[PDB]
Amino acid sequence: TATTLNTPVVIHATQLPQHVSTDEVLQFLESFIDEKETNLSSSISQLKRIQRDFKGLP
Amino acid sequence: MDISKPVGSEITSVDFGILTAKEIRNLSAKQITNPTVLDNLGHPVSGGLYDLALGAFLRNLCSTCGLDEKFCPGHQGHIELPVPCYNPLFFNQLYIYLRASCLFCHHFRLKSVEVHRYACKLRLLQYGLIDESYKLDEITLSSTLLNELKSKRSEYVDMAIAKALSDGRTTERGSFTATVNDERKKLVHEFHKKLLSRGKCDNCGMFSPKFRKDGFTKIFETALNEKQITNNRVKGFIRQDSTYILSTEVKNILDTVFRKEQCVLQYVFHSRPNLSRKLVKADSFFMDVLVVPPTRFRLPSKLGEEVHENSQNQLLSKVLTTSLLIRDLNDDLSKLQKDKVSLEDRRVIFSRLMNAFVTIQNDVNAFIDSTKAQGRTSGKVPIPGVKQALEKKEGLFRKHMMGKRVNYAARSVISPDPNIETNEIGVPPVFAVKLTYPEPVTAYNIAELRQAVINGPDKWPGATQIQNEDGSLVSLIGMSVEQRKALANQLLTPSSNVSTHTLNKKVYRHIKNRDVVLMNRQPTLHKASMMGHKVRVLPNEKTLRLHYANTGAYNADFDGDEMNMHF
Amino acid sequence: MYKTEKVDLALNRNRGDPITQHFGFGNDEWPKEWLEKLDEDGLPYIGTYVEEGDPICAYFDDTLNKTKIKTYHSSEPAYIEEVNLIGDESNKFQELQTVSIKYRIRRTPQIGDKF
Amino acid sequence: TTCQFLTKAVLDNEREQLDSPSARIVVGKLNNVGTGSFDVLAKVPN
Amino acid sequence: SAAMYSRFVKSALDDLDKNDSTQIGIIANQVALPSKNPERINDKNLNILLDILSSNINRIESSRGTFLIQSIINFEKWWELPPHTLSKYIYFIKILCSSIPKWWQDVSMILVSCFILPIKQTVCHHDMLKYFLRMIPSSMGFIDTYLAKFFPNKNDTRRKLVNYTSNLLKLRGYCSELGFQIWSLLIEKIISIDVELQNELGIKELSTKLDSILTLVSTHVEEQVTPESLESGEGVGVFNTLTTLFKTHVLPTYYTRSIQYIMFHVSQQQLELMDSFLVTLIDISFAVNEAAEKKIKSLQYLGSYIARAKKLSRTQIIFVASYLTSWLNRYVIEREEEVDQRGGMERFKHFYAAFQALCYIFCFRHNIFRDTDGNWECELDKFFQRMVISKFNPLKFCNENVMLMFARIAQQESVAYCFSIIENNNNERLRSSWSLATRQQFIDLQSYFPYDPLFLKNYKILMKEYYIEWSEA
Amino acid sequence: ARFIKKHKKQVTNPIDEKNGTSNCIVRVPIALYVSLAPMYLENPLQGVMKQHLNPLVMKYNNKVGGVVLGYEGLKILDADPLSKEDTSEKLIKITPDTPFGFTWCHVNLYVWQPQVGDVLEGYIFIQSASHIGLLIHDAFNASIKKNNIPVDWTFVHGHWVDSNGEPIDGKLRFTVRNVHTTGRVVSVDGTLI
Amino acid sequence: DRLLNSSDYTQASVCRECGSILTTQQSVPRIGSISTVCCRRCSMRFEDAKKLIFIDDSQIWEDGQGNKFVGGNETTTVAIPFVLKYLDSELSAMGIRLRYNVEPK
Amino acid sequence: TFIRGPICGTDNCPSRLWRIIDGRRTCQYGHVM
Amino acid sequence: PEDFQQHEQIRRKTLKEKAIPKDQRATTPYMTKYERARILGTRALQISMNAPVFVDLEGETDPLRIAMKELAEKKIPLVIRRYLPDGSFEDWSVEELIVD
Ligand SMILES: [Zn+2]
Ligand SMILES: [Zn+2]
Ligand SMILES: [Zn+2]
Ligand SMILES: [Zn+2]
Repeated sequence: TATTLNTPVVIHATQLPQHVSTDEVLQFLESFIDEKETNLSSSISQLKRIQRDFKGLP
Repeated sequence: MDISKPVGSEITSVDFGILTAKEIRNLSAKQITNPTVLDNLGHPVSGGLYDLALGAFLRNLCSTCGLDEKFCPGHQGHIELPVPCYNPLFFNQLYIYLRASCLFCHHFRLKSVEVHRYACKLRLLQYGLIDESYKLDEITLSSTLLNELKSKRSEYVDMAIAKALSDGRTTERGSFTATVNDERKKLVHEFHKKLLSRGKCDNCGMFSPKFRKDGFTKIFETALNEKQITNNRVKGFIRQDSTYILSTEVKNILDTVFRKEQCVLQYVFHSRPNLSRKLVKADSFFMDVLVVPPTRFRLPSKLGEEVHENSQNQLLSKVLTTSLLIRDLNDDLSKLQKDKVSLEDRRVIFSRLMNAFVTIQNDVNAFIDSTKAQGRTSGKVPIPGVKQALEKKEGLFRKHMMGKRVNYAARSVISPDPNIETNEIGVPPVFAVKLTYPEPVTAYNIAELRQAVINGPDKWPGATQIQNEDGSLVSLIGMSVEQRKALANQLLTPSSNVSTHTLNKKVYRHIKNRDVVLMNRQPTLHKASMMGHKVRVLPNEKTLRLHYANTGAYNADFDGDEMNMHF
Repeated sequence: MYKTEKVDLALNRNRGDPITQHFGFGNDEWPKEWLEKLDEDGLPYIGTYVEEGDPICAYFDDTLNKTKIKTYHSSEPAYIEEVNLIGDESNKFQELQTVSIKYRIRRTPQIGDKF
Repeated sequence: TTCQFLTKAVLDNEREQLDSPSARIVVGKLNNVGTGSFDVLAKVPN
Repeated sequence: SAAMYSRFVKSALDDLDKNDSTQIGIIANQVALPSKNPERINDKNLNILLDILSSNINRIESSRGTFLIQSIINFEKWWELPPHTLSKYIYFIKILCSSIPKWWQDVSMILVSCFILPIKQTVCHHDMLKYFLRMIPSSMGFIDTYLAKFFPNKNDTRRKLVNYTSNLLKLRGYCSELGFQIWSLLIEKIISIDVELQNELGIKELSTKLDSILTLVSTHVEEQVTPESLESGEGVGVFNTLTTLFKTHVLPTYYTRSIQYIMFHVSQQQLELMDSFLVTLIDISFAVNEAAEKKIKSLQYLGSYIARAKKLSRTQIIFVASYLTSWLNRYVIEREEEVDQRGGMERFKHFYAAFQALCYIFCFRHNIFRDTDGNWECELDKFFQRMVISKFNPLKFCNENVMLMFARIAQQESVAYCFSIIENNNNERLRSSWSLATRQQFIDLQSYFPYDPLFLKNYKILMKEYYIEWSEA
Repeated sequence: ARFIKKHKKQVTNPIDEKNGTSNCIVRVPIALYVSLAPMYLENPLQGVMKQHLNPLVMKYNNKVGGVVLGYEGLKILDADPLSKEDTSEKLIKITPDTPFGFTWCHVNLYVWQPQVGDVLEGYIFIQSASHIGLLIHDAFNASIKKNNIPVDWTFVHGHWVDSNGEPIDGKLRFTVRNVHTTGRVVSVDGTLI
Repeated sequence: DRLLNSSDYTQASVCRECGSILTTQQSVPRIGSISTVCCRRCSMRFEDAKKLIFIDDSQIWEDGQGNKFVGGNETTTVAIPFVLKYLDSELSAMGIRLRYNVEPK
Repeated sequence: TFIRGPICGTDNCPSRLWRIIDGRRTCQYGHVM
Repeated sequence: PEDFQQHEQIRRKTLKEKAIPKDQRATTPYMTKYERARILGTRALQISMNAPVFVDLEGETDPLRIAMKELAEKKIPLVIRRYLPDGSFEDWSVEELIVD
């Protein structure tokens, strides 16, 4: 479970969230997936599935 | 305290204030109503003082969090007082404002203009503006002039604070030094003296009946004197456009005065600017509920084999009985019409009510406070109330903060030794084998700590246990040499867990010559009676050995005097 | 040094009450290492070396249906010197409830002793 | 006279700024004297 | 009955829309009973209750419905239900966790805990895990921790342990992404295997335990790793994670007898697996960053491996000799000058460590280093002598028993003559200095050989094809 | 007079074109106060990533009110307020009691934040008489309860059938009723009325 | 160490919002969910909160008795001497409130 | 050293608690909590 | 929310204006006996938990001794923040302070 070693003491948004186009979501997924190549493995796997959908696939 | 459990949040200041009956009711885990504490099978009575909502008790689990007597922090509940009581802490201040009041126009009997002059000064002092508060008094150019005077003093205070904020001299949080605090305290004293110094109200010209007290918090009202009743009806046309007095009457009087005189009170009751913007209410001097502290602060005691009830519970249950009893008086009281109904019962109902109020007020006094309680059965000596527990004997500060009972460490008769260094202390193996530093295991010490763990609890220099990365301890006590050799070979295995990956194991070793302890001989009247010595373990010794060069510092004689060794 | 301790298992009983606890052993299953320190009566053999935690007394408790044991408490080991059976008056009939055990502690003179 | 000074603090709605040695011991804060009179920071490259 | 019960429940649900909640609770309590109590709801009625609840699960997704649901998830030995009824329970659970993912947490926990049960009895549990891992991939988190939580203890029954690993292997084969964490768990059991066996080298217990576990693990790996599986498969994945766990657990702790034979054995499945291991060992034993003790442990591993691993090719061996003499020749050429300078012979731990490994390798495989001519690969005749007479005086600082055996063999082969240097060495001894505070750990480290013979009955037999006993060499 | 009511779902998620769904992917800048372990003293960004950020990926986070997809542009705020935002040497204050640092950081989060009211599309993966189970973006769980499906829709043994008697399949368009976030993984409650 | 470590060192929960160390408790969760740390002062009884927008799931917690609450999730832990808790407790018996200002907010 | 009670706070027992005066409490395999 | 950001920036800015220009520093260029002890202890603590070490250990097993060694070669990556009584401060690097 959560300790000061794996969890931020506090988190705050500094701005209102800005919506992003599909073309942007794709450019971000692209680079984030590349840069990060057990929990992280199974997660980029899921991201890989999402980027697949944003390109229209299965 | 563990260097591998850091804390991110930090307390930076503490604010003093008063619990409102609304807060209490909201936070409460259970309303307590039963004087009886246990049943025939020793279980907590529901709605009683050991009710399990207030925390785990004995075997039982806490009904609020579900935790055991060990991990359950306890939770507070409340008692509902069927009738308002004066908070015994504040009764003197209540007395001052009550006496100062005009029961007719509901301002203080001190002329409004003066009261405003105090409000101006105190407000300036919230910002530390001492010079300005004297300049305020320099302001002068009958009721039309006065409001212009009030007004121009007011615009001076604003201008001064504005100016003070623009340059360096203050923040919106105020400025509070000793010289400021001194000026503030004088003014409040001066103000209170002037409040009580008035007879006739300077504002409406009427006389209010005088109020008198007890040392047991009862308030009497002395009816009006002859000249004064005459004076009062002469002013009768302008207004057209002894006895015990209940705490409820007193509260109503102050409630209104606090509304009217709110401006001044806003600064009398705040040494800093009141950013919170909360009104100053009369309720603050009264209690409609009592907070029942958590069960873990009210446990029974065992005097050897016999078990004794908790004294704070004995006091709280007396509040509880009186409470039920008043809730019954209140029940029969409503079953009047007496639209029919013959008057005199009015006198007897009052008699019973006075009785209830007095004795609950006594029980509260006794707790804050046994002082405020009527001495029992002439003898016995009073039982301490909460006030006396916090203040009793030498007190929490002296008995548990200045000084403490301590845990790791040792004590022994000292013996002289010319053969150790003047900065060492000769430690007997009997100590050396039981005292451990918690040593964190690293590349640089894995050899050493392996050996310690192999050596075990009883061969010096050894070890008594291992702390794992998940904080858990493993005892080396019951163990064979092989089991120990096994644990010694897994001291430095990698992490199989991301959450503890930053930690290493710890070995609770015996201490050695590399080490430093703190030596102490009492009385400790200067710092050299508590110094750091380098450890030197000496075979076959049963006492602490100390070089002569240190007697001076410790004032030690070697006549069977003892020292403490702290690790 | 000699210390005398009084073991009196009539300490709880409410005055001339039925007797729950009697010196001796029950027939339930209990350690057996106990007989190293204690004779058949549940009293310790005279002369026995006794260190912290050892039995100095054994009785059978009725309310527990178990055989229990008063243990030696000093951190300084000792030997049993005298064991006195303090019988009761008020004409016999009453069984053993009170015992005095006198411990003997060796003092070869130590560091810190005063002369 | 603990309860007297406490009563005074409450009626002033005082804030304990926690600067005195006594106050810091009360709340468990590192003392303002001594090796505590400055902060330490690490110079990190890259 | 049949239709009476259909009414009873249908009523209960109406009564639940009204919040009376009694009828349901009566039912729930009836299903919650233990596998033993005769009064627990029987199959036929349960068939009914289930098929009715499945048909409109939304009727139950309420605070009032919680208790009923909890009682069905907690149905004892459900995997033990009769075919037809078992099927209705499964369909219900399927239906439940689909419309309400929240309960998947509760269902899977119980599932994992059933991993202590034999393979034949778990099909339904895996079928369900496979299903919901797919549809709720986010679950992998907490369900992984379950893998931790419910691992049988070392004390617990062997059948429990052997089962709970059999299942984890099965799980691995349909939820790859958990694959590493799994292998990490088994290995970290790892430490218990290290516990079992070295000290002993009850004990009869740990033997057959640790023996049943390893033989399992390795046979599953023999199947998981195969050339077909290596080009297009997850064979690669398994080797990787087993090699990683070797570098992080086996090597350091580095006094294990159970356990390093997993790598000994997988290694020798295919030529490249061997290649990867050798070069991996070489890396660790000569990397500039690593701590000297790590370099010394690797070098022991390296030497033990080359000596023992039967499936090694002449040239892979000569490869290691060629690396060692090469690295050694350089050491002496660049460093001998530092000996008569200030410091001790410990400055050269690493030199002796490597020279040991090479000597050791020569003991077991000297018959190979003679090429067709009868000449020595790597000029071993000329090379050994040079080191033996160097200023490092290896013979004095390396393991005593190996240096002795090397002497014997080397002398026999006209390769080198050390025996006078030895004489001189323990003469100078009776009458080149190293503390001994730290000199012992080295003697300790040089005494351990991670692939000296195994003492576990079965594993031994299994290893024979992959092992060279001293008698063989 | 009192506003805890600043935990009210303000998504707003816009409807799309050329399309009909709501775009719920959003980029939010955050500040976060985190610990830095001593092992990372030479790699502080690496350490902030491995300790704090990586574990946030593909989990719901209560503060950004959605699932965190990932992060860009991590920056440590130097405890030395006098340095240039440029320099690669920074100060991190060390705990009095422990060797751990604590620093503020700025980073950018990409968040999938489906609020109530939004229109999403899911891939049908399961059909009982009790609910329809969908997968949004082939990643997040959705579920339409039996009585959020319109009344004239019927069921068979199984698979659903609509208002006009034809079976439904694959992509389905629904509106967000509630978003459950406290379980192991996020789950969306959707409606068709 | 002596006050610090011997003394009665204790990691304790505070509500960052009301500044109390006496009104926090562990939530009691449904099976499968994880317990969280909540403030009894700063949270509404569930009924009363409905009676005044949609309410998120993470914002509800329950005690052992069974009452549901909305809010009160602004808690952390601070290191205090245990005897502080006793003093604060006694003070609240006397109707007095200590309010600890915690940072970071 | 026995008291049987309090099983063991380690889910690979539960093996069987004796308390030492130092308050570690010790279970046979050798958890000290 | 936008303005708390602003509030923080103001706090942090004024703190630095206390924490001051390098070239306007005015306190002793000598490391104080207090600063030395804490620097040693704290750096020793970090060493005990696998901080990258900037010097050759040469057999040392006491992390305090390792720190002392680092101090001697001026390889301790710590900075002392000295507070003047108004709360403003001067940052001094361990390497730049004269040690004795
Ligand atoms: Zn509790
Ligand atoms: Zn008046
Ligand atoms: Zn709160
Ligand atoms: Zn255990």
